[PDB]
Amino acid sequence: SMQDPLADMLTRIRNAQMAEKTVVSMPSSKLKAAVAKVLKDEGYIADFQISSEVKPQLSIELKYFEGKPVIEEVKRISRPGLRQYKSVEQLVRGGLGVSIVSTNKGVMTDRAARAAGVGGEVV
Amino acid sequence: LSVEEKAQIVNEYKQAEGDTGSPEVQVALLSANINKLQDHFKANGKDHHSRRGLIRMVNQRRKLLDYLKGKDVSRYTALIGRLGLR
Amino acid sequence: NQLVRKPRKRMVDKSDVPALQNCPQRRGVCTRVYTTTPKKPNSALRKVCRVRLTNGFEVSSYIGGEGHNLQEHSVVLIRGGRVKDLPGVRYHTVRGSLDTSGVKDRKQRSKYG
RNA sequence: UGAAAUCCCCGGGCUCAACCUGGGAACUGCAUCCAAAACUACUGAGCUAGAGUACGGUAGAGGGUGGUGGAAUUUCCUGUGUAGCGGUGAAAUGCGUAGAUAUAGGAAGGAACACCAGUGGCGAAGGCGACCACCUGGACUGAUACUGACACUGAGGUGCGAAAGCGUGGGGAGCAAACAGGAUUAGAUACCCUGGUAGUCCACGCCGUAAACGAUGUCGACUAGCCGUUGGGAUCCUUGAGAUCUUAGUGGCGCAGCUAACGCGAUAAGUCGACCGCCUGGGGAGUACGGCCGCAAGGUUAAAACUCAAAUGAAUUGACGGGGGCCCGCACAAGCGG
Repeated sequence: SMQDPLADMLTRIRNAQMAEKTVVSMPSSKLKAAVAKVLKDEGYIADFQISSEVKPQLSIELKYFEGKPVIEEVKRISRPGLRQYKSVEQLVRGGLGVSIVSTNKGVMTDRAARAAGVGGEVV
Repeated sequence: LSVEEKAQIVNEYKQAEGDTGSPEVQVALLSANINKLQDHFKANGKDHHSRRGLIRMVNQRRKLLDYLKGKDVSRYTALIGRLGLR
Repeated sequence: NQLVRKPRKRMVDKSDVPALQNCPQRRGVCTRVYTTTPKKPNSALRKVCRVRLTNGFEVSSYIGGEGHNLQEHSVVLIRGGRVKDLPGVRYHTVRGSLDTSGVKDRKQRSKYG
């Protein structure tokens, strides 16, 4: 069955950055599909517009950042054992746009004290 | 299996009349069909391709009962006291 | 999860020097001293000594001199090291618990003018 | 709390350095306590998108039990009839005071179902082809109503598994391991011929294996197109001779991407996820020994000693072929001569 929904975000995003698709819609959920808010605050804007009533599908407005897209590699999820539960030992790839974090209080990255979760990089 | 058998096994397991889908009705529709097919496989014992459609009905009933037992044992004890199960 | 339920077992590597069990040298006694012929590209008449080692093991050692005198019950030390031509030998008789002789002058294991 | 030494950074003493030493850091750990509540737990209530139920409607070699057919082979009777059996890389066995391939004929018996037949269909796989009836499984499909995560996978386990084999009993046309001859060849133990018992067929029981293959685990989500086809459905001026989109299958190309290459490419070998099985150089070897299973044949689980520096994949150039296609020359035979 389908049993990792935010790796299905990051794959529907990735396969449409791999195409030249403008918009990705997907029936995804609360705060870990305000992973999408983090990913398209730090990053760019979208409309991003979670929009229905009882099948609330969110629609990332991907855009193509001149020539070839800015998402090169995203996924890096955890679902079992694939995992980040870190205490700062978390990603630093260029030290930039770093890594969505998915735990106990609020989805953010690298600004406050500590407490890791999981996601993956813009570039 | 018949049209009027399957309408009447619905009728005494209903639980809020529009219902045909509760695990009461489904276990009762399965248990009746399992019993009536046991006549077939005494007479037709070489039919393995239809045993598999029966073993699917046994396993579909066991999952529905494990569902209902973990969820509401009062509906489980009443259903198991009907149907001659366990 | 498959790794958690049985982990990755590392493969042991056996010694290619089975006799002299984790020892650098190990003396024996020469059962028989003889010559055998090399593997297919090579040709010589190379002196071996079948030695019965003091572990009860019984191996064939090479005599790497330019002429020796290990006379059929000598008390050689052997050491590890295969001789690629001779099929099925794995050891060298060291040269200097019994005999060393010759000229060698470009030495060990040798004699000393 | 993690002893001290050690290790490490900064110093001090050894004539320098080993070494000795002070102080720090580190000991990534552990337990307790206090706080937070993005998230994979748990507890309470929900929701309908996964999954299942009711209801029509088709399509199908899905299965099981019986029965009925028709074509052909063989073997039997009876009729008509007269020398034979110029297969093939080449001939040898069954026939005429016993009629010889054989009739325009009849009967019996098994066994397989031409045409339809289709990169067609159905089934979990193995598989399943005549027709009709009965008993039955699953899919596909259309709307509507219901249940409300009931799901996915699956070590063990337990079922079902081509063929051939194996008991035990029917059956026995045709075909035919074994085997008899007859050829062919140094031989021929074979390929060819003429026969032909097991077996193939039916019933019940066993085995449990195959190049059991798509050499590709199952489930789910996403990612350019074009051309067929099967079962549905819906829209299209509509005659359909039809057309378009939509689903579930089955195929042919091919963009991205991946790949060692070949190639795969919405039926992924792409992009990801959940779980399982498996692999670790070639031989030894899927073999010994043990255990389990089998009536047996044997299966399954499964090594080491020893041995060698390799085996192996895919593509490239050549050479070669009792591979194919083109082409040539007194190469093939016209009015030469040992």
